[PDB]
Amino acid sequence: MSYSYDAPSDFINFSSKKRQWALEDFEIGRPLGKGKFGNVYLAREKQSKFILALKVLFKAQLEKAGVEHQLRREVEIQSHLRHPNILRLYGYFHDATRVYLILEYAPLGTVYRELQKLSKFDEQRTATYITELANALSYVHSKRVIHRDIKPENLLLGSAGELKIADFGWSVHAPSTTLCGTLDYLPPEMIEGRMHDEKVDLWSLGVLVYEFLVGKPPFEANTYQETYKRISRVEFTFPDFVTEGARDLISRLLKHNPSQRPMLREVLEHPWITANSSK
Amino acid sequence: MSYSYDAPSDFINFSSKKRQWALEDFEIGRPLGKGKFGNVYLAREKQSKFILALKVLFKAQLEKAGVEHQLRREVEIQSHLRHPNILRLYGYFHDATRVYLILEYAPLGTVYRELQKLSKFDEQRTATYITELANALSYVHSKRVIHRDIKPENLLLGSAGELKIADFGWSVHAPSTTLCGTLDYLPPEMIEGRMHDEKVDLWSLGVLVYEFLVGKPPFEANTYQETYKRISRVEFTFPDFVTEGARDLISRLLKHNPSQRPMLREVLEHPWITANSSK
Ligand SMILES: Nc1ncnc2c1ncn2[C@@H]1O[C@H](COP(=O)(O)OP(=O)(O)NP(=O)(O)O)[C@@H](O)[C@H]1O
Ligand SMILES: Nc1ncnc2c1ncn2[C@@H]1O[C@H](COP(=O)(O)OP(=O)(O)NP(=O)(O)O)[C@@H](O)[C@H]1O
Ligand SMILES: OC[C@H]1O[C@H](O[C@H]2O[C@H](CO)[C@@H](O)[C@H](O)[C@H]2O)[C@H](O)[C@@H](O)[C@@H]1O
Ligand SMILES: OC[C@H]1O[C@H](O[C@H]2O[C@H](CO)[C@@H](O)[C@H](O)[C@H]2O)[C@H](O)[C@@H](O)[C@@H]1O
Repeated sequence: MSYSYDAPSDFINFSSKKRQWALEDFEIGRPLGKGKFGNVYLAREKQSKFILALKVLFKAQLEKAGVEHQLRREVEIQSHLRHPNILRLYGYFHDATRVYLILEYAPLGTVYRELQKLSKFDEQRTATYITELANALSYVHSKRVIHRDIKPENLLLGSAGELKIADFGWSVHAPSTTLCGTLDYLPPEMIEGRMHDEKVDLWSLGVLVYEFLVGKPPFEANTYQETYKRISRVEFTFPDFVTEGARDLISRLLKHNPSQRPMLREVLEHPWITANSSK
Repeated sequence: MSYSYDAPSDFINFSSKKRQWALEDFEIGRPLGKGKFGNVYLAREKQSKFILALKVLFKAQLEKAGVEHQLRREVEIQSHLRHPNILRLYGYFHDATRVYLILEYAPLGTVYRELQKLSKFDEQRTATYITELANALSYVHSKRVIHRDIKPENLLLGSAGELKIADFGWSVHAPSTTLCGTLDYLPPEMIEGRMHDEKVDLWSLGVLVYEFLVGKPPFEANTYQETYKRISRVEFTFPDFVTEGARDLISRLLKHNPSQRPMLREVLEHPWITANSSK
């Protein structure tokens, strides 16, 4: 009847090798870009002469904004993703005042910029991009990666013109009051959709196919209320130059019923995709 | 067999009383606040000596940002809502360079500011706020108003300390590239939830009850990924000072299954609400 066990009852405080990277390992070249917290430069590892991109963030600016924990999580997540169509994060290091991300270098810029210059893409460039993105999305889902919308701004281009999913916009919607609002008031049914199964990403893929081929998203409007209504009622139309095969794929991806959207493997098998994709 | 009907076949171009407001109708007092596009002043209508708030926007800044159509829609929607717990928009007028909104004046500031000063609210202030918000939400749903999250920042306080839902943050997420990202890639199942039925707003109401009584939202975390997980798995706990009646209401509003959340009329009937609400 004794309750003095041979087991712990003490209070527990739950709040508790090789050559490392160094800044002197890299030659520095021209700046490749700049965000709110990051400064990206062309760089080269000295021993191997290997070209990469070095992103420099300042610890003072990260802590003053309260986004250091978010940056840490992004570095931990991205550095474990290895896929030819996901921008590789080789590693990181830090000194007194700065954090350094050692990144794969994407020489041909973003798809957003390329879409601005060409206005719209032809069926072969589009179908090849979709094959690469479908492959990347399959890898992302198998790793259960929590991610945001894949838009042209989030897509870099490799040396051979292949897609590279980038982690841009990580600081936006990150808990710091945040300017864009957080998720604190959103119910599960509005946030679980992505990650749970493929159907949300398949819809977003359909929007991206349309934007690639047309140059603008299918549901754009002048107000947030009208865009809301067009999406929910699936009110969109095709220009004349969109072919029947493209229409078939986009219309099946943009089904209101998520169960009616074709799986990622069905997208890679679509006759319009296989006919026009070089991948 | 003739197909020349007595009916129109011509191409149609679908792209086509009393005393009005004037700036001289108002005496101007001290500024009440300032946003990105708006400048709010204490004002008084001259004939009646009636105190109100006059919000001044500049047409050049609206058009340069491409949010004029969104402002127009907000003015059209808000000016048709008449509820004691929704900030009244009496009307509007414009001159050469400025747009003017004639608004109900809320003397006691925002609930966000009041929550900062008190750290947390007692059960009587909280239960009364919830009664007012439930009533406002019922009116909003009956009018099928497309709205965003009701947060303390979106809530003003009237002269008697009653809640006033304000239309703050309208320019954010409005199609202009927008800094916070638009809805163009979101599927219906992620956007229909609010407006369709009450269940999304009931969840958000539960979060608000918790934040009122505790001072912080129940699912806050240092990363967006962890907040995601806590919401979807409904991982939150109560401090010691939250009473059983409050726990019962919050836990029923924060059900993962939307059909298990009590209706707005059930919230107004909850024994904890009726015992502590003065409304
Ligand atoms: N690996 C890369 N190769 C080529 N260009 C890059 C690379 N990484 C970034 N850039 C460019 O540099 C810009 C800024 O990158 P980045 O700093 O990562 O943006 P961000 O993460 O969205 N915001 P922030 O982290 O605050 O700087 C990008 O928009 C690209 O134009
Ligand atoms: N009717 C009002 N009575 C009292 N204070 C008000 C009123 N309207 C606005 N304010 C205050 O003025 C601030 C700015 O209001 P407002 O300009 O409407 O913000 P906003 O709509 O979210 N952004 P913007 O429209 O670009 O200015 C608010 O945050 C309040 O503190
Ligand atoms: O023909 C237009 C396409 O040109 C590029 O792709 C070609 O060049 C690459 C580099 O040699 C090859 O890997 C690829 O197989 C070629 O098709 C571009 O990347 C594509 O977007 C264009 O559709
Ligand atoms: O007792 C605390 C409450 O004080 C305010 O409400 C009181 O004052 C109002 C103005 O006379 C009355 O309308 C109201 O009935 C009173 O309860 C305040 O508005 C509440 O938030 C406080 O809980």
